[PDB]
Amino acid sequence: SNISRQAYADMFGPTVGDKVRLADTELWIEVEDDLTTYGEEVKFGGGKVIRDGMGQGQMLAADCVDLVLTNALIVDHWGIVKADIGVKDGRIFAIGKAGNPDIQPNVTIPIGAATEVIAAEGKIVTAGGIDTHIHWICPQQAEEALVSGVTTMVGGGTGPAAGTHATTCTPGPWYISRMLQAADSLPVNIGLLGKGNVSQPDALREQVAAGVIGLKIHEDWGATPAAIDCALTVADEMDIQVALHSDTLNESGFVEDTLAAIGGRTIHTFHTEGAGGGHAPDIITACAHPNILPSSTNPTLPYTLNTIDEHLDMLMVCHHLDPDIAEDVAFAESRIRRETIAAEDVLHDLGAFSLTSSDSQAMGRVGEVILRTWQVAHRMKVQRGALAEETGDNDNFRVKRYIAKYTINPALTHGIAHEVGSIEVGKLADLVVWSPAFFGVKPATVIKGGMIAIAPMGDINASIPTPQPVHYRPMFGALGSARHHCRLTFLSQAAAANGVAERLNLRSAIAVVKGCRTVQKADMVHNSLQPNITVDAQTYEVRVDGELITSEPADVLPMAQRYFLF
Amino acid sequence: SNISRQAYADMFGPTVGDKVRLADTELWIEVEDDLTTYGEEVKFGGGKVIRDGMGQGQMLAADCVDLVLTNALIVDHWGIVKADIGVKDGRIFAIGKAGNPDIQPNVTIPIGAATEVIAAEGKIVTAGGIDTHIHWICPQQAEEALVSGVTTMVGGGTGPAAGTHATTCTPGPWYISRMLQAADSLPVNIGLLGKGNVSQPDALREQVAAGVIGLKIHEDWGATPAAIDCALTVADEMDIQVALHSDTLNESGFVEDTLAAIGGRTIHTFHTEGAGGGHAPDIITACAHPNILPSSTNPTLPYTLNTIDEHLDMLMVCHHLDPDIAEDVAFAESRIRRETIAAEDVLHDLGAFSLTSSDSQAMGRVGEVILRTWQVAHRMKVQRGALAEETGDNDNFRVKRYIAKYTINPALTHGIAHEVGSIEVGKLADLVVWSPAFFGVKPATVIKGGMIAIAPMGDINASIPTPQPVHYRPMFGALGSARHHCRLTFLSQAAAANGVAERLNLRSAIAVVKGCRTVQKADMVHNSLQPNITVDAQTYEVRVDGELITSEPADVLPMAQRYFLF
Amino acid sequence: SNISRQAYADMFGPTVGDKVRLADTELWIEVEDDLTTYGEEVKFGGGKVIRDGMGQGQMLAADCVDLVLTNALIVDHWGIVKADIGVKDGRIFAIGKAGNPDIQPNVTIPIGAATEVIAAEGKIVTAGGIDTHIHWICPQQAEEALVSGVTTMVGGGTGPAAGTHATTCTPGPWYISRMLQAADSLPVNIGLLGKGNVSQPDALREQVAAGVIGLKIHEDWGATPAAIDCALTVADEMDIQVALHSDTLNESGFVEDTLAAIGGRTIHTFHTEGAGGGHAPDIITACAHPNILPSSTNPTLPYTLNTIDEHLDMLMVCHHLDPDIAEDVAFAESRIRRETIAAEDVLHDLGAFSLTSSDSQAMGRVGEVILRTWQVAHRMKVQRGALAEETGDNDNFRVKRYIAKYTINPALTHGIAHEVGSIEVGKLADLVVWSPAFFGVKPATVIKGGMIAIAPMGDINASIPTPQPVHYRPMFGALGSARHHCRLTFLSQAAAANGVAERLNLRSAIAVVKGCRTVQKADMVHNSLQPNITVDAQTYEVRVDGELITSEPADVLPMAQRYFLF
Amino acid sequence: MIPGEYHVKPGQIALNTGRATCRVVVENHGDRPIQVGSHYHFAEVNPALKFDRQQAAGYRLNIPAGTAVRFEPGQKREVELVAFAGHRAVFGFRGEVMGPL
Amino acid sequence: MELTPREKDKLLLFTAALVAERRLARGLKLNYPESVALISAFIMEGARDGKSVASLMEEGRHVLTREQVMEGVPEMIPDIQVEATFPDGSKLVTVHNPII
Amino acid sequence: MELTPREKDKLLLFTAALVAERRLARGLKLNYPESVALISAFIMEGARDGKSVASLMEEGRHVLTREQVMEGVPEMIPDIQVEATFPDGSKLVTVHNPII
Ligand code: NI
Ligand code: NI
Ligand code: NI
Ligand code: NI
Ligand code: NI
Ligand code: NI
Repeated sequence: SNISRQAYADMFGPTVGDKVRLADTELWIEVEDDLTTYGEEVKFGGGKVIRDGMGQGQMLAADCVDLVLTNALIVDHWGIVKADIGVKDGRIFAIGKAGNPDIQPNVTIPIGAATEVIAAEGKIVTAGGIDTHIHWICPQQAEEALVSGVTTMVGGGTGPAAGTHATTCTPGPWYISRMLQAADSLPVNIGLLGKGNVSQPDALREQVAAGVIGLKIHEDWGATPAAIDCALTVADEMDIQVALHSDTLNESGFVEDTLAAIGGRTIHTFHTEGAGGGHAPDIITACAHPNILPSSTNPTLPYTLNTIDEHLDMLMVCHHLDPDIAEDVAFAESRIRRETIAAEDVLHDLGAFSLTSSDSQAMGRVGEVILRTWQVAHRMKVQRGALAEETGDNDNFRVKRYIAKYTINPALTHGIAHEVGSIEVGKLADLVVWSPAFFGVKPATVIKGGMIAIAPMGDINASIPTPQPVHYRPMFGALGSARHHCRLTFLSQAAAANGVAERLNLRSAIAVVKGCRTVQKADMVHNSLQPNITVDAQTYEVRVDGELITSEPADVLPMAQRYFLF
Repeated sequence: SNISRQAYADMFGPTVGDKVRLADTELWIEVEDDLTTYGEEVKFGGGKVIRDGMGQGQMLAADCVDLVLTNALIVDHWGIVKADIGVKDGRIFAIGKAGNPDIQPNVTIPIGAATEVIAAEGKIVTAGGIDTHIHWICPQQAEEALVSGVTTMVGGGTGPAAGTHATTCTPGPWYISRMLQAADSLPVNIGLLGKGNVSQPDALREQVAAGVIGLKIHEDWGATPAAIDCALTVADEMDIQVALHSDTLNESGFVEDTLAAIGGRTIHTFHTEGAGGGHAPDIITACAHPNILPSSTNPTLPYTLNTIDEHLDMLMVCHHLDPDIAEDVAFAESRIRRETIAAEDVLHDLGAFSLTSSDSQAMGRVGEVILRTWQVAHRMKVQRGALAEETGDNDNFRVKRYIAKYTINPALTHGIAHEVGSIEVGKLADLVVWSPAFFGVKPATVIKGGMIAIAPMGDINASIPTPQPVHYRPMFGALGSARHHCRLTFLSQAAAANGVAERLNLRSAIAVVKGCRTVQKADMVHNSLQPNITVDAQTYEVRVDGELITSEPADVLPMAQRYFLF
Repeated sequence: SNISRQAYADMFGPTVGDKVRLADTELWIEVEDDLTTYGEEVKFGGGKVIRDGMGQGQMLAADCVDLVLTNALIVDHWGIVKADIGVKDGRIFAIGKAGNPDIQPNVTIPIGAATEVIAAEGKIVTAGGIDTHIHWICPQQAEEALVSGVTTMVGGGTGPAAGTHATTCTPGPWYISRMLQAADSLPVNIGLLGKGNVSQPDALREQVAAGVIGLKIHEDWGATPAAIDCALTVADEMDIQVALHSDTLNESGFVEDTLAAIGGRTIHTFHTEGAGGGHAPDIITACAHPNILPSSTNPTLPYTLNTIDEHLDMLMVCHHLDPDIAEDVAFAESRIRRETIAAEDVLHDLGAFSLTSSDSQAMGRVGEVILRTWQVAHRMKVQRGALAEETGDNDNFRVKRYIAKYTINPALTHGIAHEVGSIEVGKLADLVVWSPAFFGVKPATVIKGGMIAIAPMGDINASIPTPQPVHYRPMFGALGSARHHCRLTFLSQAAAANGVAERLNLRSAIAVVKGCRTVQKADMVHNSLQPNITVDAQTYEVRVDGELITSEPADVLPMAQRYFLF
Repeated sequence: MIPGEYHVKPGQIALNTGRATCRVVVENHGDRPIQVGSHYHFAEVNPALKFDRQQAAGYRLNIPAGTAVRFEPGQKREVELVAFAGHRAVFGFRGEVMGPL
Repeated sequence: MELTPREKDKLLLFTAALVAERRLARGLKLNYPESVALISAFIMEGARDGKSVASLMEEGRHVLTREQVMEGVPEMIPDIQVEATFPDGSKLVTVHNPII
Repeated sequence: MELTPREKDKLLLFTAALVAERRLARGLKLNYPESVALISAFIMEGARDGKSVASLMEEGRHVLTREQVMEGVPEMIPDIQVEATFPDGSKLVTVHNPII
């Protein structure tokens, strides 16, 4: 028998050819494929499919998944597909068709007595976000990021100290050890960055051996050619990443001098547009290089009518400039430039900038990495129309290009894509379930390592979980020993070999970073463009092959006043 | 010398023959006995009795109690008695007369240097409540239940997932292990229920061996005769309880068919009236059976003028029915019935229903088990007058009958009455101290395993603990390692033998369930009635020996608007 | 080249000869010395001094500090000095000049790659406060005290039980063990007091062996000569302190009888003025004795126009007196006396009272020890003018005399001055950073064992840490295993020798008390006066060598309505 | 309707029934007030209270448990005492007994 | 007051509704959380007044109209649910399609 | 604002008193927590104004009468206590038998 497509979509979520608007943006996704067998969909409830001898089989726990997300509309770098997702032992087991092989055809995700169900019909499911520019200013940032759909946080710091307010550096073995111990308490996967600014390689090797998965070179600790060279030499020996905030002041040289010091070695450039820091006015030219993995921080994303006014003043307050000193004013005006801020949005749309990040509480908003990524995608569709790679009457390729910026590309840059960053078999089950009306803004469920870690929750004493007030509350995946089982602390290979986890009595599951040195711009999923980019020293105009790269500032954005109380 | 009875009651609390109103209800308790020697009462304070060489003796810690609750008015299934309660090593040591044997007569509770004092004069002391229908939707339910006077929570779930929103099932070894680990973080004793719906007994034995103390059979996973038979066969082998939410749809048979599948074996029937689920319209007939331990969930307790309107709509929202589909409307009307909802209150008063529970955030209110139990007792006294068992001008027997519904009867049903459920020597010291004006609504102190776990607490910076705002705050009994020492995680005999506590590194004290299979209706304290009950298929009228069982809906209830801000 | 002193002070904080007002009081401190080399100050930031090869050297972690507080204005009992403070392995490493010995002169605090920076220019840095009269009524008192600048809490209790509401006693091995376990969860250093009131020494030795660092003798447990003698005999054997709340009722004798029972042995007298408890009306005479270490609790500090009215009623409510009973009224009037309350402020100014404390939630305010100490210093400067010890046009000696009351003197009294109580090399790095406008009221940063434990923190999602709302939030130094590394649990020598830390699985760093018996009034830093003091039995007038000791009540105080929302 | 109200059975309660009692005249010769609790060993009270200490040996005040008797300076009272029970062993107070009696 | 966690949670809802009430009074079109808070608090006050569940299920539909809320808000709110203490204890009120 | 935990705790009390103030304005008889919050917040505002502890111990008794509260509420409240920052620092105000 037949069912209308509208009735099917209402009951099981959209299928092949149906389109869905992302939140209140102008972005539309189209279902590319559906892994189900029509008539054999699994639904849970009274008189439904997932019941003994029906959609639930007789298999032992070793022979069925621990969790099934039914009828999910998956949005990931690799496709926009309708499927069931199976989770087993806290990892993604399969993407396909769930059910009971005793009575159903084509089952790839067996459901048994040992299986829990998450109903994902009518929901969008994505991988957990990965933020690689975290300043560990306060531990409250973890819940704030998790609520926004970010499940992994890479950064540095020791709390609200001057060093951390300015830089993502956890300095020295003692603080690295204390922060790894504190990380067990937070419901996000964590990796730490050490202080990379030194010209004695042994002071860097000690930090890597203590546990850091990368080193941050920051101009506030001296981003000189000798310090950059030393950190990169150590990174090449120890398989860790180097993150760079370059010499804004051009004190030791210009951008070409920093690029010469790098000498073609792999490096992650933070806030590559330069408002967040870097050689003025031309750090943006780093995105032309094959060895550079460029990220943007979020306050400049997208360009709006309030951007320049907020930034000029935000910078003036951070650095204690005062608008009366001509040279402090000349400095502020050299860092905040409408020309590079507007070009940055286009460079993301073209795939020349590969990652998005926060720069949390240090010229960046920890809960807005995802929201701002989508605001840029919306603004670029409005201004530029369809991408050259786009097939069909949809925005699927633009969506895949942008989701890669906060998922797989940060994971590849930091050598953790073997554990996190995408919905792929064998990876940790860090998943975010979204209602389409709230996509990118307010998730329905956040899953860490196979357990729900945070979710909106209504009145605890109510007869059902939906009555008001509904607000985000930590779940069992965020409690004590269950949290430890469901999160990862990332360590360097040297720290894992030296028995740091045992010495510090770290309780969480441990993962070890690998592949930080071999990753290049060409490896950035959908974001491998190496443009021939220039910045005019006098006008700050950004050009690619002589063509002006610019955009217009937004007056109003989606994913904003419709959703937030303040 | 003599003191007036009014002056005595003001100084030491009521004595034999004095009566106390329970909160703002029409229920009055009468002190049946007093274990003191008049003139030798122990009181703590400046110039009072509990002082060195006076009411406090010279004994070593091994020879005195760790804690004494002085002058308590005990309300338990066994009596309404005035006594001192001694606690030693986190367990009830004695109920009697506290003091110093060096100078006082008849001392059974020795007080020494090692003794802490809780002043219970003018207070009612009860055992901690036991809620056996918990859906582990969120961890915030633990503090909500503890504040209400519930110290043990039995249920199932994995967080806010579809499976748990509908059923009290923790499916499979992986989730059972994670939830046992998460339980260490909560200040309530916990036991878990597994998913009982399977026809392969080995898939059930694996869950019991992982740690579950019972199995839940729920219609949403298929409450068929074969699944019920399989779960009961395993329960009989492994000394665990089976909880049942029967086939509302009558898909596999009618209530008689489920009773045939049960085959006289012990089973706990959840929401036996049927609004919360079960064979429509006659699951209530299960209370006639000797092997059935019947419970009610709380939204239907007591019957009120807003009950039917809230429920018809509460069910319509849960199941996504829509009032326009005649068959969805026919389903809703088959489950929500004024006739069974009204009969349920009378069946509790007669002792035909033996337990009360919540069904937390799944058609039940986690913080209202106790409050609603007393609201039913009040409404039944108003409508029915004195019980046949009542002796004296008081409500003592009705009070003992109802308190047993949330204390000893759930403990006996789940095989944990050797540890919790009553104020009896050797049991865990889970005690609730109530001011009579707030009895059943807002406790004065909640004690877990001998430590105060939660209590109302005023301004932290105030000169005394009473200034506003006064609100419930967790105490030392709810902190880290002290909490672990003061709570129990219940395990099956198979899980304890297999070393599950050591494997999972569970930190809390462990208790093992026993006696789930031998418990019968005749064992339900004050609630052993097996009526000859029938339900008319056309009218839904409930009759006992041909006599109509009904009640009238309340317009206003006690324990409501006088106490709560919202 | 030269810089003006005003421009220098704006850039690096005040230097020698500059004065700073303490909050909104009339107290002014003068910088006595500066350990820097002018032109070589270390400042952190963009283009600043602490950068690779500049102020930051090439040394390995073993050869540089973990943390530097730059340009701090230190205020401690020993001086008011401008210096950099180095912290290494959670302890104070040096007070001096920070930098890089490769390029800078006179460096005593080497900065390397392993060094974190706290910018203290323009801030006052003090040791963490030590409160020795804590009633452990609720665990929320720890965060409240920490926010106020108190890093160590000594006291007793088991939660909101009658015994603890009245006395600082943790009775018996079972409760001592549970409270030591609960202490691991709190971000303050903790030491416990046992119940000292017994005439059998073995019941006291068992409590010391269980872990208590002192014994409290309280009149509510019988402060008789025999109990005091027994506790002091045990204290002399076991190197622990005895705290005393004497017999207000004069039941066993008058103040001379308690002093005879003490027999010249060391004892800490709580609330020595007597409003908080003690022989009426003359317990204040104990401050004449060389073996007595006298403290005040804070509600009587300083004497104000609302003091007597609040206290007469505060006492009437605690003891349930009722203003209609002439003897209860005669008792209240014997304890609350304008004559001793007014004399107490002068006795603090003269150094006859040596410590300040709270008496938390039992006639004392846990978050106001520091604030009230400074309010007394202000009121005494206003009324009395300069102290005889004062040199210069400043209040430096008065400031050193008062800061010693909540830092070093409580530490010496309780045998923990080898670990905490002052900014001195080898001591735990418990430091408080204050903005001068908020000195003594609202700290900028609270550091526990080298990690920031609590600090004001603005919007978590903001682009910087300063936007509103700004409120105190726990930091990494207060999280799980990092907190355990950064706090101390103090134990007696007997408990440490008996392996109590291992038996209870205590996770925090352990320190052992020593020197409780040898400390005398002469050892109280700047507060060693032994006046020839008398109290008239009829008028309550306090005289020193026949001279009336009195003060006038304040109408308005500093550190009050300008700062607090309520 | 008063929530949690008591309906006390009217009457009287006889305290310390069947126990030996005695009466002693006590005067406070001190210049500060003295208050004695119900269970204190009366023979070991503040020495400023003048009375027959031999008669008071092994007795406490015969008053409701937890209450006290106050003696202002120069105040004279005749008090009623009741003998200690149990093992009749006195430890503590002014350390005058420290054993049986 | 001996406030339980559930009572403190409702204070948050009351505060969010105060924000919405002031914005609606300035003539602003309300967004998603403002609209949910405003209607939910209205129901809680109706329960405190002793209105019936049935009466409030209808009254809740006349608090906000489509013209008083931002575009798409009515579609974002298919129903509003809140529990409150009625004279006969806690009850659940569900307001279906509250904004038209 | 650098709000301490004690200041944040008093914000909860202020909010509970706003709920009570609006209910009393609708002519409802107040219940136990509403009555405690209303009188306590009144005292805190009196302290902020610079009234004396003695003056507020008397003024606190004239905020609510027996006719403005539910049956049994006056007996449930034998006293109300609250601390506030007076011009001379934090002080405790106890209002005895506030509702008659
Ligand atoms: Ni940067
Ligand atoms: Ni940054
Ligand atoms: Ni059910
Ligand atoms: Ni249920
Ligand atoms: Ni005291
Ligand atoms: Ni005290």
